[PDB]
Amino acid sequence: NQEDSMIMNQSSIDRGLFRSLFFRSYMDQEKKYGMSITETFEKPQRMKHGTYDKLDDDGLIAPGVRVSGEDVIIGKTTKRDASTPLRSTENGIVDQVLVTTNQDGLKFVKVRVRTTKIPQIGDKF
Amino acid sequence: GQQYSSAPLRTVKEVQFGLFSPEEVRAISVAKIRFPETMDETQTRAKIGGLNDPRLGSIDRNLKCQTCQEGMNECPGHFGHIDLAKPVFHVGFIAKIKKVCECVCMHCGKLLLDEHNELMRQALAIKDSKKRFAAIWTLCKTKMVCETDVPSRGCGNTQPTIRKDGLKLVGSWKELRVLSTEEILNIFKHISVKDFTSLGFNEVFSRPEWMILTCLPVPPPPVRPSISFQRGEDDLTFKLADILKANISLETLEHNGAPHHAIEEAESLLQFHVATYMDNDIAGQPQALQKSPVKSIRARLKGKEGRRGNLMGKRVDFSARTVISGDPNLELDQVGVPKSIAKTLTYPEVVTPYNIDRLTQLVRNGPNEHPGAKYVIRDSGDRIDLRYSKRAGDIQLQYGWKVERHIMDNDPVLFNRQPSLHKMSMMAHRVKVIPYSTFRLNLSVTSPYNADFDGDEMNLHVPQSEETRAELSQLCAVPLQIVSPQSNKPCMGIVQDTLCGIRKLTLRDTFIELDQVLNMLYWVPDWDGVIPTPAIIKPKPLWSGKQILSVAIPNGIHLQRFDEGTTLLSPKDNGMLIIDGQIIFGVVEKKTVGSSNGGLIHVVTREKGPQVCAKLFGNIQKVVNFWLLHNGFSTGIGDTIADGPTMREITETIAEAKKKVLDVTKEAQANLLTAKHGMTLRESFEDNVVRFLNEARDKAGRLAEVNLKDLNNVKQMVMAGSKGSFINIAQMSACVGQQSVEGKRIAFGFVDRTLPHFSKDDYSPESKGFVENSYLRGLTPQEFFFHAMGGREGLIDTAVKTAETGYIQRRLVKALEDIMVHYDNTTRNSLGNVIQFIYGEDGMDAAHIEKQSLDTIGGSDAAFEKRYRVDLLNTDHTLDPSLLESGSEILGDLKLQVLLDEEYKQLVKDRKFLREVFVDGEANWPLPVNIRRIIQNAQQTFHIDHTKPSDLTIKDIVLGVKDLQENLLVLRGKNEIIQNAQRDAVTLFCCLLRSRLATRRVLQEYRLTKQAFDWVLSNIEAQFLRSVVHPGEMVGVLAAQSIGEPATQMTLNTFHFAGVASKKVTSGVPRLKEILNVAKNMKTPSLTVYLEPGHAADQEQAKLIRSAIEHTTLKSVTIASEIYYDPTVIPEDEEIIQLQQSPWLLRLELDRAAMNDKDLTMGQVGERIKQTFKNDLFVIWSEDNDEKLIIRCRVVEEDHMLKKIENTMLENITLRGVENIERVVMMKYDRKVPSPTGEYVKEPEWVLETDGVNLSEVMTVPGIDPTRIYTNSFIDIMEVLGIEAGRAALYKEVYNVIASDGSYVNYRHMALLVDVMTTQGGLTSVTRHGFNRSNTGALMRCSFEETVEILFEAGASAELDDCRGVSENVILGQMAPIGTGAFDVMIDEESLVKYM
Amino acid sequence: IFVYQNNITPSKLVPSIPPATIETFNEAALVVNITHHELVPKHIRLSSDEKRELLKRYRLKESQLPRIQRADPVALYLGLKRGEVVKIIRKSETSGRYASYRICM
Amino acid sequence: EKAIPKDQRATTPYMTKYERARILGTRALQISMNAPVFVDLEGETDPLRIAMKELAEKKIPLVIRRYLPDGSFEDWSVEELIVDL
Amino acid sequence: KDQDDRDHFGKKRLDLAGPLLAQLFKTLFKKLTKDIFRYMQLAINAKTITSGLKYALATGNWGEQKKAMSSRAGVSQVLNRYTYSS
Amino acid sequence: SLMSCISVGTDPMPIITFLSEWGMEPLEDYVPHQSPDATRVFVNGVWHGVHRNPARLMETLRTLRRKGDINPEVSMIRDIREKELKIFTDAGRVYRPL
Amino acid sequence: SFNQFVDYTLQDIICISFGKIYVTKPMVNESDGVTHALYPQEARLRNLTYSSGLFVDVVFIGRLPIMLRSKNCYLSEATESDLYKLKECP
RNA sequence: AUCGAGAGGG
DNA sequence: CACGTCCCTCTCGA
Ligand SMILES: Nc1ncnc2c1ncn2[C@@H]1O[C@H](COP(=O)(O)OP(=O)(O)OP(=O)(O)O)[C@@H](O)[C@H]1O
Ligand SMILES: [Mg+2]
Ligand SMILES: [Mg+2]
Ligand SMILES: [Mg+2]
Ligand SMILES: [Zn+2]
Ligand SMILES: [Zn+2]
Repeated sequence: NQEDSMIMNQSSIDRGLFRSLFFRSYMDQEKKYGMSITETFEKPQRMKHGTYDKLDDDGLIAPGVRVSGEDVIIGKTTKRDASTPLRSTENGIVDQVLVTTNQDGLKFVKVRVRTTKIPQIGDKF
Repeated sequence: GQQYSSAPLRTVKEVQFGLFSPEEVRAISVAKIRFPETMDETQTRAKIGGLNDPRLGSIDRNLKCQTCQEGMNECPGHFGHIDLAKPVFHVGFIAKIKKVCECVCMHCGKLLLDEHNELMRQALAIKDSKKRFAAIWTLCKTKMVCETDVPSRGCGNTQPTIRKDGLKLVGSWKELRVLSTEEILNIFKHISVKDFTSLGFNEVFSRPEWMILTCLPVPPPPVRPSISFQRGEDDLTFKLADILKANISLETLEHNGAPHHAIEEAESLLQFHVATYMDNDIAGQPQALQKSPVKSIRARLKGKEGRRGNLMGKRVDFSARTVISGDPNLELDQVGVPKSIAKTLTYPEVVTPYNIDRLTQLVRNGPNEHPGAKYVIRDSGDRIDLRYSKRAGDIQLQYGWKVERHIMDNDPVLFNRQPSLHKMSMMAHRVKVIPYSTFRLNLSVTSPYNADFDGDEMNLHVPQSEETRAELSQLCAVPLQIVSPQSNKPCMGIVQDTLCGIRKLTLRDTFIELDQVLNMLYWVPDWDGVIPTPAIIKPKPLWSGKQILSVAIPNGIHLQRFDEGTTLLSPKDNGMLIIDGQIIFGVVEKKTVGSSNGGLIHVVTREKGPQVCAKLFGNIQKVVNFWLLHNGFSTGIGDTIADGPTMREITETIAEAKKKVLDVTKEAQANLLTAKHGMTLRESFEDNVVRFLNEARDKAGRLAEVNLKDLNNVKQMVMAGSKGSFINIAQMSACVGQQSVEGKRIAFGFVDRTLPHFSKDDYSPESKGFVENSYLRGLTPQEFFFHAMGGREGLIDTAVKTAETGYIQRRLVKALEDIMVHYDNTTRNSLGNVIQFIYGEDGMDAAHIEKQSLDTIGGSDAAFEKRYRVDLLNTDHTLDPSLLESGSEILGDLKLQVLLDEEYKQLVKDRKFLREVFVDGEANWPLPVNIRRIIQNAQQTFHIDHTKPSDLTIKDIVLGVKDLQENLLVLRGKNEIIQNAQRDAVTLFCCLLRSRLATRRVLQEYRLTKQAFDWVLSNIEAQFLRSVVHPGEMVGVLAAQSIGEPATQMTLNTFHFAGVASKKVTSGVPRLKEILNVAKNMKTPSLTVYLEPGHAADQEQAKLIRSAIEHTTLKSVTIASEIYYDPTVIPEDEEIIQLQQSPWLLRLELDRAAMNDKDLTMGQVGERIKQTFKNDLFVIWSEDNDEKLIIRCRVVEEDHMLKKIENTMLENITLRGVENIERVVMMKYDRKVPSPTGEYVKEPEWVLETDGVNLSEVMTVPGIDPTRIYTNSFIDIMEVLGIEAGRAALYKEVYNVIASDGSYVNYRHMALLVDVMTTQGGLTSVTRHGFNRSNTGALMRCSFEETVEILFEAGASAELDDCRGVSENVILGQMAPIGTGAFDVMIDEESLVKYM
Repeated sequence: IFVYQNNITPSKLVPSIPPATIETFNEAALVVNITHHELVPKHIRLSSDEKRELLKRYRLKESQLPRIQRADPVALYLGLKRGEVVKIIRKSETSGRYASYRICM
Repeated sequence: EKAIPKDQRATTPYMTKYERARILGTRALQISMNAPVFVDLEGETDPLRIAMKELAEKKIPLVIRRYLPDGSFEDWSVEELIVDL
Repeated sequence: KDQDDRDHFGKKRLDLAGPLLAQLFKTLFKKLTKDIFRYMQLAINAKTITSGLKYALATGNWGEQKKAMSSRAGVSQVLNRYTYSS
Repeated sequence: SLMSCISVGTDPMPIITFLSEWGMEPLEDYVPHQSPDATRVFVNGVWHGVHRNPARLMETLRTLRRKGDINPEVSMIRDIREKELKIFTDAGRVYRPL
Repeated sequence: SFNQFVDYTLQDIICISFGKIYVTKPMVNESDGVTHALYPQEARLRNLTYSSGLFVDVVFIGRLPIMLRSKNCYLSEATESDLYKLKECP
């Protein structure tokens, strides 16, 4: 606890003390391109260097699915890829996926990924 | 990668700056830029043979370039070009073009002047290239005609007074002519081959005709790239198409139908693009914008970010960063690195029989296993990723491969907080891989980085070669850095937990029993495993706190400290004495175990070693902390409670203080305020008022400290020095105090009142911002707000006024870069120019220097004899035979008493010399080799018998010393020049030597044997020869930090006390900025003028001197002025009058109080009026006996022509005193002077300070000491007393802002900067013009302000960069001739076979 | 040497004799000798055989030497000229006596 | 070209910490590149500790060419330079 | 009488959401009606108020039409929501 | 602050109008060297009136607000020491309640 | 300060010259579907502008963003159980 | 992605 | 009339 840092009771953390929830909200949409040619969400056949497998064939991950590193939480096509990989720095659990359309009618996607943060040696209080 | 090229490999030693010719651009150009089209043959990925890769660099990663087949990574790029249809002024040379056209016959092409003119043959003598070309253009723009002889030469056309409209030039004749680009170009081309050369130019590298662009160089893609997502070119690739668009308009607009008005437009348009293209932040101009502004090439290079943040500083591989936490079970020179970092951070180890067995295991462990590896690099060199390579298992390593392996336990790493204002803020530690994602560092290495473990973040860098490795461990190791040159003291020491519990431990009440003692003993890894016989035995074997502590202190240490009343039988366990690494008496606190000038840390690192002390740090953090673990220590609101008749006592102090300040409050309410001299009644009042609170609030802070027992916790932490200060206890328990914003108290934001809850015009302390309550009691609604105002003022210092000190340092570090001690002990720069002849005027290193006392100086002339004089021809004054071996057989010996005289004679020649250098009689100064220590470390070593006599001859002592001095080398040399600067360099040290090796002292108080003596001589010789600074030391970049760190760092701890102000941002940060920039408009020009020699203590001489320089005018005494018509009409005047002109009267009344406040009368006032106007005015006046003091003047339109005489008579009429001298304060200072008995004594003497600086006149006054006078305006002193006299004033004005808060930096640093500006001829300010203008290498001076501009006039004057300054090598990617680079390393076939 | 009381005609008239240095000082600054002041150290002229010595013994180039202004209140007092060097003995708080050298730029 | 002879030396006779550091480093980098070890590798693996043992026995075949400001220099052999530290 | 205090708060104002919109709406409506006086030579634009208003509330820079170089940048910022008090 | 609120903008005319109706001499016909001791009136930092009996009006207006017939946000000062009366329908004044 | 801008300050800026100006509670016009009952949460998730509407008698003008709890905003009048059912927070 | 804008941390 | 400390972490908009 020296120099204005502190000692945390791990027993009390295990019992839940200062356990945080965390959320992230990746977004993407099907872009419209002049001659009505538009993008599309889907598992493709260029590709990103991460694990597409956790995707579905609608280019999405369904909630309640663990995810790590550069996994794909959103597959898209402009073959010609525009898939959205997970934050290279987070290891979460998919929470809730949303699909609606724009004021242009574009297929609009928002993935939410959930993690519980746990008071670690180095955390600020 | 980069393939191998046959080409030889060299380093860059010369950088030739010049200018392209239009013909050389056409030469190198790998492809003519014909089209403005991006890269669109058919907008295919195939680019267009017109712009982008017509042969230049490649645009596609999967495409080799059309010139050098290497493609992408390897292709330097290849410049193109576009032939300009019409010449164009270069944006940067625009003004330099004019400066030339002003100098040369715009028709003849020859110079407007030549060698037949006295000033031109003078200016031409200047071979300084740029100072000549300035001294030419100065006296050339005037003479505006092509002369024909005037004793022939040469047609005669008058020259035009040229001016510039922006991108175009014009000159008047008598004719409005817009000077043409080609016409100027045609004039420049005809300039005499030798004419332009003598004009600051060059025959081959920088012809003037090339400041006009006839052919533009196109940079290849790598300069103006293009990235895909589809594509999109670079802001400069656009700007080029813009230039080419503007050109192709001219190409055709001028080929066919020439409409002249259009031709003269698309040309000016093109000139625009070529202009902004290079510089788009121009003087006038709109500053172009493309669908916006645009990126000028000059903007790429502008300081801070842009090759100053691409070359002076880079982002780097092999680096890391995370949160830092503190560890008491780590070693000082370590850094707990999280596992993950050590799996991403690697080190390219080379495969060798020494490591091959370890290396292959790692490889098999792979990139996932902690002690694994990531890459393997073969003979061929292609990288082999151990995560994906199939052969990541059956891979067989070869000797000479590289195994980029994980960083393991005990590798050297560069560690650093980020405010890198310190040599210490970047240290090298041993890696110690550990879990959790924090960097962990030993709590004692916090103070160097100024790190706490509160969301603090630290970088980590990792070497890549075994030599940069050794470079970190042999120079930048944390223990290597334990004692700083900054303040020649330890910069690490015990802090926090360990400190608080180490005085708690080192007590007499504090005893440790056996079950606790064996635990402590074990924690010491270097423990001798022997149980110390217990200080207390039998009742119950107990051990003293200090006693048990001593096994961690290493046997061989002797330390000695005396506090207040500390005896040899310590009263309150006072002071400190450690003998042979065991504690004798005294409590251990900050003084003992901190980073004290002569603390335990300091002593252990010198007489034992760097790494020895480091282990000491841990050996104490492991024990002391362990004891505190099981003793425990806390702190509550209970510790901020006095309440018991000490809060009944304090409250009274604040009551009278509201009456002692109410005293003056009512005094001046009825005028009865005896206003101080100089400071008005209001100013005065507040000054006394302001300290009646601060002196009372500070008296409740010692009343607080008193009640609080020795069992108080807040009190305990401050006693050890753990944390906390005197103020803290006061504010928390007693009283907060006045809140100071901008120095002064809380002012009246509302009209004449401080708050809408307060009476108007209320001056009381409660209204002006005095917090009568403490933090315990809790402030009031008002007390809080003011305290909140004062804090902000602080929070502003700590966040807004830090940019002042971070900038002064940048300048410091930039004007002192190349400054390093050289191999002849010269302190030079990158030109070889001598800044000093021995670093710190004694060639010493700042770390081996310690503040010991020269007893030869201060003290009684009587005691001097007693302590040094040895009279062999005498029965009373001779060394009693009990102290020498031959005291009775040498008693009376006269051939020997000749040397005891020679010795005693050089001692007095000493004493009287020191009193010349240290006029104030101060005898404690810093010098190498702690002699006060060495003799002690010799008494314990040979066990000196205070009874038995010494086995030394007078021959031994006085001659050993005489020979010891000859071997105390600084500069090694042969001729008299250097030898005579040897004597000098040492001279002072030898004074301490002869002082402490006095033949009386050696045998009376030291009791040295022979062996003990000779031992002391030889160790002194080395401890000195070690203290010599090392040729390589970057003393300049070091003094810069040493001066800049405390300034930037002091104004970061300003809110730790909230509203306190003090001299943080009052005379420190401010004046220092003045001092560095020099600047004549000093904010407080003061002349501290010392009195006369004789009558210095009697005031009347000072009161008479006061009025002789105070300066006085009519305006001073005058009350009112009135023009009258009267040819004899004034009532109260008609009496004084009975005792040609004009009926116009000028009548002015004077102030009685004023008139005699300056010891004035009327006749003096008058006679000067008569004298300033002579027999052209008629003047009369009353008397001092008169009721109305009046002067009546007649002229001798004249009513408004007389107002001129009044407004001239008021402020321009000089009475007594010297001009500019606006104020004068008389003051009595206590100056130390030697009494007739020889001892220094405190005899006051009167001195006067001014609010004006006219040195040239005030010194010549009769009645002062013209040798002691002093003005803080060092600028004026350089002007009056010469540069060398100024240098001292400069230093004195630098030190005077350093010795206030953070009151120590070592002479050397300050003197170097000081000498830096000095040794030029005059004051050379630390500013982008002051020093940056020197003859340094071009790139060097461009690394600090005026970045693109500097590189311009470099290539325009065909400048050459030496490549000797650090910045140069940094920009070039070469080892800089800096310490480890100041030498070269070679292998002689001889040696290699001597050990074949 | 001439001592103009309050003024001198610019009737320029000074540098006019080859084998003569035409020096000029005013009466006002000569009232108090500046070289007596606390901060002004001993300035010593260097013989042309001393300069040519110090320059080779410190292996120097003429430019590299610390410079003293031509019009320095002390450079005139000693009647320095271009190229003359002046050893300077100041009492330093590290060596007691420190030898510095300045050339008259 | 010019240079200085070993009987006209004048530089500090001890080893500059920067020289010692760059020599311990230089040899370490060379020793780790499979260069001959001129000292008795007594159970050593680290290429720095070998160089520290090589500099403790002064069996380092290197000469420090100390450049003085005037351009000219004066080599000192590692084995002749004292090592006070 | 004293010198007028520059930082006296009772004399400094606080342009809030409404007047901010006013400054934006006017410079916008002023330019929509300039396009109206061009329609002479409903077919009158409407994005000029829609987008030009979105433009400011999005960037934060306060429109000043579109070309707002260093002119009022940082007025519309996204809301913090790590705590309620935040 | 918490209590802190910001003005919003009132129309001045129904307040300028109640000034003339109660003792304001329009600036067009002002007699300086005749009615010199006359506190100046300032509606939104503009001067278009002066008054004979100031304190009686500071009280007359001060209760129009405290009633409502004058908006509660408009702040009004009388610099008795300087014989002046500034009134504000200004939009942007930060006021607290007391 | 938003309302006092709405309930008046609008018709002021208008002064071909136009008459009193009318504002619509916030709706959005999407690709097919035309009039969408646009709410805060709706546009918050769907990434749309909480834009009201501008109409004046000389006729459509543009879209005015409405601040929540303001004049032309729906939540101004609504209640706890209303917002709870509106996926909005009380 | 790049430029701009902003909010934090030490 | 040109500088205006050092790094580090995220958000968003053509
Ligand atoms: N603006 C800044 N510029 C440079 N360095 C800064 C700046 N702000 C903080 N620092 C550095 O970070 C540290 C700031 O101190 P810190 O914020 O850790 O507070 P503290 O002194 O622990 O405060 P407290 O009194 O509340 O304990 C110092 O080491 C300082 O050098
Ligand atoms: Mg901190
Ligand atoms: Mg802290
Ligand atoms: Mg802080
Ligand atoms: Zn190429
Ligand atoms: Zn001619």
